[PDB]
Amino acid sequence: SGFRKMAFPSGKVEGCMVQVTCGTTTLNGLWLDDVVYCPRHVICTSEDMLNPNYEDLLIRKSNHNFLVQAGNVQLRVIGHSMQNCVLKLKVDTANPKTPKYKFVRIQPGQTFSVLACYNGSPSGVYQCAMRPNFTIKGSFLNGSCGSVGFNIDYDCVSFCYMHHMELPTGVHAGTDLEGNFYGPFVDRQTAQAAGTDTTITVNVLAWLYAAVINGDRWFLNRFTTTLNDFNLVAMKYNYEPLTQDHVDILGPLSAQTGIAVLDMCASLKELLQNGMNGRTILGSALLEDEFTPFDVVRQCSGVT
Amino acid sequence: SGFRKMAFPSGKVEGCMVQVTCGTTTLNGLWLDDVVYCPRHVICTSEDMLNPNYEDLLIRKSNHNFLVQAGNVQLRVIGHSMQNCVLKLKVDTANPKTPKYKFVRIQPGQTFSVLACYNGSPSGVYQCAMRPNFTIKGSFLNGSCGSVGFNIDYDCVSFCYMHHMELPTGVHAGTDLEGNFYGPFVDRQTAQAAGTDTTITVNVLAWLYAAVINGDRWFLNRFTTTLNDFNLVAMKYNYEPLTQDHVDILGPLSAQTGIAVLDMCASLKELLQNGMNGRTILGSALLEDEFTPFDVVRQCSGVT
Ligand SMILES: COc1ccc(Br)cc1[C@@H](N)C(=O)Nc1cnccc1C
Ligand SMILES: COc1ccc(Br)cc1[C@@H](N)C(=O)Nc1cnccc1C
Repeated sequence: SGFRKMAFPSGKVEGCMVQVTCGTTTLNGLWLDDVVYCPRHVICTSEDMLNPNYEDLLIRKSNHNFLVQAGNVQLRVIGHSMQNCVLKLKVDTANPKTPKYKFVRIQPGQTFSVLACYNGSPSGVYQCAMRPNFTIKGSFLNGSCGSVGFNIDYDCVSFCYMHHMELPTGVHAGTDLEGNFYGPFVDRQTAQAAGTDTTITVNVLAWLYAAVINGDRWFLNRFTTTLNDFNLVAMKYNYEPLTQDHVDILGPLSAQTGIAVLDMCASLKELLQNGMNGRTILGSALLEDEFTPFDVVRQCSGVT
Repeated sequence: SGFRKMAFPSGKVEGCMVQVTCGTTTLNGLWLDDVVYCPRHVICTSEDMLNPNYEDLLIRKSNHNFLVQAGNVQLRVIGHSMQNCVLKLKVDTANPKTPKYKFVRIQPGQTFSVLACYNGSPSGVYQCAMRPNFTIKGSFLNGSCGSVGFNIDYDCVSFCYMHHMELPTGVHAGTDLEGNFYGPFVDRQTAQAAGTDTTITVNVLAWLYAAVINGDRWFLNRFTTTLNDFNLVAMKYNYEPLTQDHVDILGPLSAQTGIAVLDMCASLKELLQNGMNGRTILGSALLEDEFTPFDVVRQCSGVT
């Protein structure tokens, strides 16, 4: 009973968080095995951020300039390199708390948990989605850079995001753990505006299935539709076009509830056209799009 | 930038979760020092739950009947006792992962994080509030009993909740860590309906302050009100009456934003009377009440 925006337990990730300082800049790092990963802008001054030449700024830095502290103990830096927009600091000690891990580059629409940190210390955990415009709507303040996003498959942590910056619009941009930005963003204090933030249709449908499972059924109607007809409506409302791949991914939820995917689409179509009329669905007055079909099945089945 | 429903990092609590089995019933336990705490209904069969005599059911149980497993290792039970609606299983090994902890009985309106578990394994973490009717709107399935709610003050974990049951209404009831239920609920499969779920006014105001801090200011108006006038409106909308204590707790947010508490009340009064007119506040289309004034300051200041 009940449906919440649930994050993965963060313990495995808390054991990897460190503080990295270079000059007067302090941010978070991720310590996995004998490498600490962090945003390369740790080498910048606030003056440098307008147009930094990272290769040139990095020439003036040695191993002893990167101060890495895991809790209250100092790690010895024996190597450093830049990979895309991240620095990799080789330390002389493997993190004894290193979980089983992978680095993944997620697709827009996929969700993940963020462990927001400041000065190497965890402050909170929340659930996110990579928006279709490759931004994330996070909760980050100055000093949160280097905080990571991840998913957990039983004992394996798949790191998918590292926080780098906030756009002047209040949304967030960052990289995968290879240092490649999601979207067109660059690690520079320049005019960067995000594209259209479209709604993740397959996630809204998954959340409608979660609502039916939990007893919120008022929006179910007597109608059906086709993918092409639904997509005419999805386009008008800045919703992602629904494909056969999305329908197939919703198959298990359709089977569990007995509500055909296209009938759920017709319910969604009427909700777009008429709104909620002051009603709520799973305690929300808007259509939620940050639960994937996998998230709904996981939460509705009790996977640990 | 940004404002999210953020939970505390769960690592310190994950290290305390164990599985407790008695007969054919398995649920979660909390292992702190050499004691495992769990709901007393672990001694019941599904037949017993209609009207259980816990003292009588417990007479037929010995230490060796409580199977406690921490991950994959078995804990040896050397004593058991019932305190209100919880069992305390004395084990021969202190949990090496026991954090600094306290047991607190929270007030309605206060928020906390829940680490939902099944079979002693964490599945997710989310943020809750103790409703004014003493229920929590959680996300729990069969096997989640014994999952706990907590707050963290730097290194100290204050456990405030242990999950015991779901009401036929889909909301949740449980106890503090002394085994006393929040509200009038009893651990019996009987007709238990929750009282009026009123809105936590002081939390809605705190969240309006969080919105102004983050740039969502459309709802600010040219009006002010008085506590008595505001409370006439709060009563009509099933909002908690606002007291001078609530105004005082909002003092730091009022000071940070320069918006007097009673002016924010007048903004809230117009939002109640007119609705949002299809607009959103911090990505919500309803007035959020599960952030306390302490939560807003913590999130808006970056406390770790
Ligand atoms: C002004 O700081 C930057 C400018 C450009 C870049 Br690349 C990076 C920063 C960085 N020092 C920072 O702290 N970023 C950030 C991210 N999320 C939330 C808040 C803030 C401010
Ligand atoms: C039917 O189970 C009970 C009846 C009464 C009581 Br006291 C306790 C239970 C318990 N066996 C249970 O699993 N509870 C529960 C809690 N949250 C979500 C889901 C469920 C079912």
